[PDB]
Amino acid sequence: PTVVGRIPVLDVRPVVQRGRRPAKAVTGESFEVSATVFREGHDAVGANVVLRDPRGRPGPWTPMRELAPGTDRWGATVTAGETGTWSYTVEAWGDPVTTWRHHARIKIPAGLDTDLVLEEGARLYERAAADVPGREDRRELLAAVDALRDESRPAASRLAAALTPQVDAVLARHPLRDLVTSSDPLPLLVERERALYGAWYEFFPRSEGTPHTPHGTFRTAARRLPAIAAMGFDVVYLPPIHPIGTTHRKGRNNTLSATGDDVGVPWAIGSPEGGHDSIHPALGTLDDFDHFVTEAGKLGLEIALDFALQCSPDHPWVHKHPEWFHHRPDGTIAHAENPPKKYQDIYPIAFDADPDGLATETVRILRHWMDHGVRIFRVDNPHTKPVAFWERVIADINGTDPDVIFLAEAFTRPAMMATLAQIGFQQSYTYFTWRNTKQELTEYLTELSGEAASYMRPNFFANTPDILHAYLQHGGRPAFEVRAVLAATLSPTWGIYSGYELCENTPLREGSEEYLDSEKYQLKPRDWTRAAREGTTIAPLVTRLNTIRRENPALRQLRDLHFHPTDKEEVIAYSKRQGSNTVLVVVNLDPRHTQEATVSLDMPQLGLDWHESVPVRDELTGETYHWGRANYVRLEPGRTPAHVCTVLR
Amino acid sequence: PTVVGRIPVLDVRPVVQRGRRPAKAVTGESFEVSATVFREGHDAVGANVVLRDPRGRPGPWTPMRELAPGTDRWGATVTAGETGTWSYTVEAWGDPVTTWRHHARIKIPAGLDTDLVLEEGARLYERAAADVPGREDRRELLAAVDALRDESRPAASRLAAALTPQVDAVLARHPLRDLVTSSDPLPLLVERERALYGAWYEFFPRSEGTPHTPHGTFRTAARRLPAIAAMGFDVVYLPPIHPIGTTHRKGRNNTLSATGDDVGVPWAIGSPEGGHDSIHPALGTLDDFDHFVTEAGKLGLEIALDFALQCSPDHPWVHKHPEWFHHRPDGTIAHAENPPKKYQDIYPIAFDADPDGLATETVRILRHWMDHGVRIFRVDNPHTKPVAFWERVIADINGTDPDVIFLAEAFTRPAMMATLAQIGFQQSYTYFTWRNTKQELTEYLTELSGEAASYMRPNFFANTPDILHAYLQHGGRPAFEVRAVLAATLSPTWGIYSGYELCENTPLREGSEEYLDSEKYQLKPRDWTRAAREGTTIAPLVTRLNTIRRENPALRQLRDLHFHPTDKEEVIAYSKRQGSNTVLVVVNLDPRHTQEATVSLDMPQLGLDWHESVPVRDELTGETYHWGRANYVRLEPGRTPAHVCTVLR
Ligand SMILES: OC[C@H]1O[C@@H]2O[C@H]3[C@H](O)[C@@H](O)[C@@H](O[C@H]4[C@H](O)[C@@H](O)[C@@H](O[C@H]5[C@H](O)[C@@H](O)[C@@H](O[C@H]6[C@H](O)[C@@H](O)[C@@H](O[C@H]7[C@H](O)[C@@H](O)[C@@H](O[C@H]8[C@H](O)[C@@H](O)[C@@H](O[C@H]1[C@H](O)[C@H]2O)O[C@@H]8CO)O[C@@H]7CO)O[C@@H]6CO)O[C@@H]5CO)O[C@@H]4CO)O[C@@H]3CO
Ligand SMILES: OC[C@H]1O[C@@H]2O[C@H]3[C@H](O)[C@@H](O)[C@@H](O[C@H]4[C@H](O)[C@@H](O)[C@@H](O[C@H]5[C@H](O)[C@@H](O)[C@@H](O[C@H]6[C@H](O)[C@@H](O)[C@@H](O[C@H]7[C@H](O)[C@@H](O)[C@@H](O[C@H]8[C@H](O)[C@@H](O)[C@@H](O[C@H]1[C@H](O)[C@H]2O)O[C@@H]8CO)O[C@@H]7CO)O[C@@H]6CO)O[C@@H]5CO)O[C@@H]4CO)O[C@@H]3CO
Ligand SMILES: OC[C@H]1O[C@H](O[C@H]2[C@H](O)[C@@H](O)[C@@H](O)O[C@@H]2CO)[C@H](O)[C@@H](O)[C@@H]1O
Ligand SMILES: OC[C@H]1O[C@H](O[C@H]2[C@H](O)[C@@H](O)[C@@H](O)O[C@@H]2CO)[C@H](O)[C@@H](O)[C@@H]1O
Repeated sequence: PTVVGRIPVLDVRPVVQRGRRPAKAVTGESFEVSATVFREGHDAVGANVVLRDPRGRPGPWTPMRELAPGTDRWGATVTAGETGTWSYTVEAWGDPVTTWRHHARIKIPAGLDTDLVLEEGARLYERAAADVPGREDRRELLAAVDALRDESRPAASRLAAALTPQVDAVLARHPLRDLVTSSDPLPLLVERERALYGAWYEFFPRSEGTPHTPHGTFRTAARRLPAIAAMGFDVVYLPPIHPIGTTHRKGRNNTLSATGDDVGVPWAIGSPEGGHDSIHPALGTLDDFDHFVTEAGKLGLEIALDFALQCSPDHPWVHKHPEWFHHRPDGTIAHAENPPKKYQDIYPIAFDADPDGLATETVRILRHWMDHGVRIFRVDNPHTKPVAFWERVIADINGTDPDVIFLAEAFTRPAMMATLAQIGFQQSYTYFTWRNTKQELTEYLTELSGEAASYMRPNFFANTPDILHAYLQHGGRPAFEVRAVLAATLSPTWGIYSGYELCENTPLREGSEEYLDSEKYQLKPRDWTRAAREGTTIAPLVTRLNTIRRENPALRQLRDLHFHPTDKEEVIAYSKRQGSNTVLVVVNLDPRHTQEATVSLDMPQLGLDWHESVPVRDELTGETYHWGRANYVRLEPGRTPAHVCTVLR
Repeated sequence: PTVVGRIPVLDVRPVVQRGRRPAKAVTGESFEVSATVFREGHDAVGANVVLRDPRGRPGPWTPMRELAPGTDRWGATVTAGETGTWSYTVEAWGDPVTTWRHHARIKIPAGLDTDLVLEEGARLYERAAADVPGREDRRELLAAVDALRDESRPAASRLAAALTPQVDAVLARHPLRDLVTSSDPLPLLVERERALYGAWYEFFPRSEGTPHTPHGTFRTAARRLPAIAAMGFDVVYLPPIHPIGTTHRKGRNNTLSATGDDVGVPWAIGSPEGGHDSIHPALGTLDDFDHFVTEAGKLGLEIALDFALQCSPDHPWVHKHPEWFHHRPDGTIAHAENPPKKYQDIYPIAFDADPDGLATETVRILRHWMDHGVRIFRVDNPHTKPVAFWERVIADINGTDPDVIFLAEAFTRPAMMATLAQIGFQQSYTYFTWRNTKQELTEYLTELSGEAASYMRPNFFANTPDILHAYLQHGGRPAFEVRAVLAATLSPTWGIYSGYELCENTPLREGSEEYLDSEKYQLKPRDWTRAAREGTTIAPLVTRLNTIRRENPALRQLRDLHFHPTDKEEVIAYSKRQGSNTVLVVVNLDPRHTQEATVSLDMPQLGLDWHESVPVRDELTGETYHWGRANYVRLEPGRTPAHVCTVLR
C-alpha cells in the first residue's frame, strides 16, 4: 500500500504536532483548511473539505479553490459548530468536466474533431447527471446532453448549450469527481465562545474595603462588580484568594521584611489557616465567595481564579508533603526565582518525587473551585512547572468538564509559549505589551492571526500588575487610550488591570516595568467616584470599546485581519471582517504629537473595487465619512486616539 | 500517556511526509539532525542524537549543541554507514552539572552558602562518577569530589578542582543526564554512493556508425566508451534502445511525416519487431548489448537505460492490451502531449483499467534489463504517469534490488517534483538549465542544498537533447565552459549530452531551446578525431573537472555549500567542505566580457580567523595564490571561466 493516493492530497493544514494534538476553534468560528492537491498529466483537479462533527456527521459541500495560480495549494473556509472533537478530511479528485470544457473551447472554433469532442462531453454530462439527486437539476443536465448530441445543430451552438449559467450552477453544486482520494483525518477541538472572545478585568478584592475595615472582603468587593459590568467586561480575574504566608512575607514596594500591618503578596499562598482550597480569613468565608460569584453571574460576569502551584513556607504542604519540594543537603528549600527577580516569600514545587500525588491534588483543588462556579483558571507562571504536567492536568479536567478554560501566563520564550498552548491551554498571555511601534504591532499580529491561530488564543492585557510599559509611563492618558484601542480591536480577547482606567503610570523607578507602591504588596484604595465625576478616568472609552466589540462580529474573531499601508510611521491602519461586518481602524501611535497621514486602503481586501467609495462611521464619535482608495486622516492625542470605523451596509 | 515527555523534544528534523516516508542519505554522507529541546524552569538541558543501523545497533555518542542562543533549536551532524533502512532518535535531558557550575561560579566568589553549594556539587559529581565505566576517569571525578568536600580549603580552591580540563573531558564523554526523554524514531533510507555522486554522459548509439553503415550498432558504439571513460564519466545514459514505430513517425527537425530513410524518435517505442523488452534490430541483438554493457563495466562505466512508459501506435500492447490506453468514442487513441509540445508519434498509457497488469509488466521489463546489468534507469517524463504507480514500482524493485537507482525526468511544478523524489526516486532532474544569473544560482542552490536535500538528489545536466539554453546559444564556447564548471562543482551529480563538448549551440530558431537538426530525429555523426586535434572541444576541461571531483571529497557531497559575497554581479563565489577538504570556486558568469572583482571570503565559514591568509591552488591551471578576507580576481572569457581552488594543508 502506497503513502500517496490516486490523486495526491498532501500536507493538509492546519496541523499541530504532526496530528498528535488537535487544531483549535470555538463555536461559530471560521478558518481555512488547506492542502497541496495536484495530479499526473495535464488534466484539471478539484478538491473539497469534509468536516466531521463529534458523532461523525459530515458537514456541507465545501469546495476548495487554488489559492494562487500554479501553486497547487488549495483552500476553503470551514465553520465550527457545537463544542467537542471534530475531524477534517480533504478530498481530491480529477475534474474531467473542467478539462473537457477547456479543450472544447479551443477545438470547436478550430473545427477539430467537433463530433467526437461533443460526444465526449455528452458522456461526461451523463455520468454527472446520474449522481445528481435533484430531479430538476438532472433534467437540466440531460437537456444539455441532448443538445450536445444534436448533430442537426452547429458545433458552436451545441457547445454553448453545455456552458449555460444554469448548467454551471448544477455542476458547481454536484461536480463529476473522478478518482476521489482523501487525506487521513486531522483532529479539531471546538471549544466555547469565551475561549476566543471575552473582555477581562483584574482587581484585588482586598483593596475594596471601607474606612472601618480597609482590608476588603468578598462582600465589600462585590460592590465593584456593577461598575465592571457597566464597562462591558465579561470576566473578572482575581489574584489568589487564599491565606498568605507570614514567613519571609514581603513588605511594601517589594521590600524583604514585612512590618506589623503589611498584608503581603497573594501569590505567597498558604498558612496554618489553609492552603489552595481555603479563603483568606480577611476576605471572609466560602459562603461569602459563593455570594460574590452569584452576584457576578447576575451581571454577566464569570470569575477566573488565579492558580499558582507554589507555596509560602507556611503552607501545610511543606510538612504534609515534603517530597513535593526539593531540599538541599541541610534540609532547606531554595526560594523560587525568575532572575534577576527573587521570590523570597515562596517555595517552588518539585514534580519528580511524587508526580501522581501532585496531579491528583491539583485536579482536586481545581474541582473544588469548579464546584463553586469558577470555570476559568488563570494559571500563574506555567512554564516553571513541567509541560507534561499541564498536559495531564488539563486533559483530566476537560475530560469531565470541557467548558473549563485555562489561560497560560507564560512570559517566556516562543517554544515553550507555543508548546503550552498546543498541549491544551485555551488561552495565552502574549508579547503584546512589548509591541508598541507599527512594525512591532504589524509583525506580531501577522504572526498571531496566521498559523499560530490554530493552537493559540491570545489574551491582550494592556497592563498587568507586573507590567507597566515605558510607553504608558512616558505617554500619559493618550497612551492608555491608544493601547486600549489596539488591544480591544486587534484581539478578540483583551484585558486591563484595575488602575489602567485612571492612567496609573508611575514606575518603581526609571527603566522599570513595576508600579510604584504596587498593589501586590499593599492595599490600594481608589476614589472611583471622584475619577468619574472629575473625568480623569478612561472608563467611558473602555465601555465604548466593549460595546463596539459586542455589536460587531468582526472584532469577536482573530484570523481575519489585514494591515493597510499609510505614509506615516506613527499611523497604523487595519481591517477585520466577519460575514458582511467590516471594521476599519486607524490609530495614531504617537501619544505626544498630532499626526496627519494618508491611508491607502487595499480595496479588494475589503471586497470593494478600487474606484469605489464606501461610507463609514467612526464608532468612537458617531461621525460619518466617505472613504476609498486614499484617505486623509488627522489624529490629535488627547482628543482622538484613533478612528474605529464600521463600514455601512 | 502524554504527547510531550518529561523533557520536551519536539519537531525532529529531517522529516518527510510527517514520518511516513524516509529521509535520504548515501553511504558516508553527513547531515544535520535537529530538534526543539528545552525544559521548564531555568536549568540547562542537553541533547544527543541516537542513530540506529538496520540491525538496530546504536551509533556513537553524538552530543547536540544549541544552534543559536535562546532559540531552543539543537543540532548535531551524523554520518550514514552501510546501505539499508536506519532510524534516528533525539534524546533530551536535564544537564544538572552545567546548571550547578553556573551558580557555583557566582555564589562562591560571593561567599553565599559556600559549604552547601560545594556539597551539592560533590553529590552531583558522585552520581556522575557512578555511571563512568573507566576506572581512571572514575578516580579523577572522585578526586574532584574529595576536593569539593575538603572544608579545610578555601572555597575558590575547592571549586577550581571541579572545573579542571581533565574533569571537563570526562563529563563531556559521559555526562550526568537527568530525566532522559526521547522522540519517536524517524526513518532514514541509506542508498549507495552513486545515488548522490556521479558524472553522467548521454549519447545515441545509432549516431556512432560507419561510412558503409551509418546507423550505429552496439558493437560500433562500444568504441565511444573509452573516450567517455577518459573524460572521467561514471554513467552512460542511453536513449531508448528498442524498436521504433513507423506509424506517424517523425522526420528530421520534428517534421510530421518521415521520408523513406528517416530513423525516427527512439521514444516512439515499439513495432512488430518488439517492444520495451526488445532491441532495435539496427543496433543488433541482446548479445551485442551484453557486449556493450560488459565493455562499459571494464572501463568503470555503468549503463543507465531510458524507461519511457509509452508506446508507438505499432507497439504490440496497442492490440494485446487495449485497456492500457484511453480510447475516444470512435476507438482512436489521442497522441501524447505536453502543450504546446505534441507527440503525434506516441500514445500515452491509461492506468485505471488495469493498474495491476501495468505494474506487473513494468517491473518485469525493469527486471529483464536488470538481469543484463542495467542497475540505473532514467525514467522519461514520470509526472505524466500516476505518482502512486512510481511509488509502487520503485518499492517493488528496491524490495529485491535496493541498489537500483531511478532518475526522474520531471521538468514540471515543484509539488510534483518534490513528491516524486519523496515517494522513492533516488535522483531528480532540476531547474538548473534555467538558473544562469548569480541571484538565480545562489537562491536555487541554497534551496537544493537545504531542506530539500533530505529527499531529493539533483542531477545537473548542463544540456539535454531537449534543452539548449539561450545562455549557451548567445555565449559560445566560454558559456559552455562556465556551465560545465558550475554543474560539476555545485552538484555531486552532473551530466552533459554528447555535443556539449563541441559547443553545439545552434537552435532550431530564435527563442527555442531545441537544437537545429536534432539528434532525436536523425543520425548525427561527429568528427571526434578532428575536434580533438583542432582543439575545438572542451573535453580537456570536462576531463579535468571530473578528476578534481574524484580527488576532492567536498565535491562529492551536496549539503555543505556556502556562498561568499563579491562586489560584481557577474562574479559568483562559493565553497564546499568535507572533512579537511575545502574547495573554493569563483566563476565569471559573463561569457563575453572580462570581469574583475573583489571576493570577500567568510573566513569563519572556512573555519579560519578573519585576519588569516590561506594558500590555495587553482586546480584548472596549477597556479598557486595566497588568499584571505579580500581577494582580487580577474577572469577573461575564453582564457579563464573560473578559479576552482583547493585550500592547501
Ligand atoms: O503565460 C504566463 C507567464 O507568461 C510570461 O512568461 C514568459 C516568460 O516571461 C519568458 O521569460 C519565458 O519564460 C521562460 C523562463 O525565463 C525560463 O527560465 C524557463 O522557466 C523555467 C523556470 O525558470 C523554472 O523555475 C521552472 O518554473 C517553475 C516555477 O519555478 C514554479 O514556481 C512553477 O511555476 C508556477 C508559478 O510559480 C506560478 O506563479 C504560476 O505561474 C504564473 C506566473 O507566476 C504568472 O506571473 C504568469 O506567468 C507569466 C510570466 O510572469 C510572463 O513573463 O502565469 C502563471 C499563471 O498560472 O504557475 C507556474 C506553473 O505553470 O512551475 C514552473 C514550471 O512549471 O520551469 C520553467 C521551465 O521548465 O522557461 C520559460 C519558457 O521556456 O516564456 C514565458 C512564456 O512562454
Ligand atoms: O543578551 C544580551 C542582550 O543585552 C541587551 O538587552 C537589553 C535590550 O536591548 C533592552 O531593550 C532591554 O530589553 C527588554 C526589551 O527591549 C523589552 O521590549 C522586553 O523584551 C521582551 C521582548 O520584546 C519579547 O519579544 C519577549 O522576548 C522574547 C523574544 O521575542 C524571543 O524572540 C526570544 O528571544 C531570544 C532571542 O530571539 C535570541 O536571539 C536570543 O537573544 C539574544 C539576542 O539575540 C542577542 O543579541 C543578545 O541581545 C543583547 C541586546 O543587544 C542588548 O540590548 O542577547 C539575547 C540573549 O542571548 O535569546 C533570546 C532568549 O532570551 O525570547 C524572548 C523571551 O525571553 O520578552 C521580552 C521581555 O519579557 O524586555 C527586555 C528586558 O529588559 O534590556 C536588555 C537587557 O536585559
Ligand atoms: O509571593 C510571590 C511573588 O509574587 C509576585 O510575582 C508574581 C506575579 O504577580 C505573577 O503574576 C507572575 O509574574 O509570577 C509571580 C509569582 O506568582 C511578586 O512580584 C513578587 O515580588 C512576590 O515575591
Ligand atoms: O517521438 C516521441 C517524442 O519524444 C520526444 O520528447 C521526449 C523527450 O526527448 C524527453 O526528454 C521527455 O521530455 O519526453 C518526451 C517524450 O518521451 C521528442 O522530442 C518529441 O518531439 C517526440 O514527438
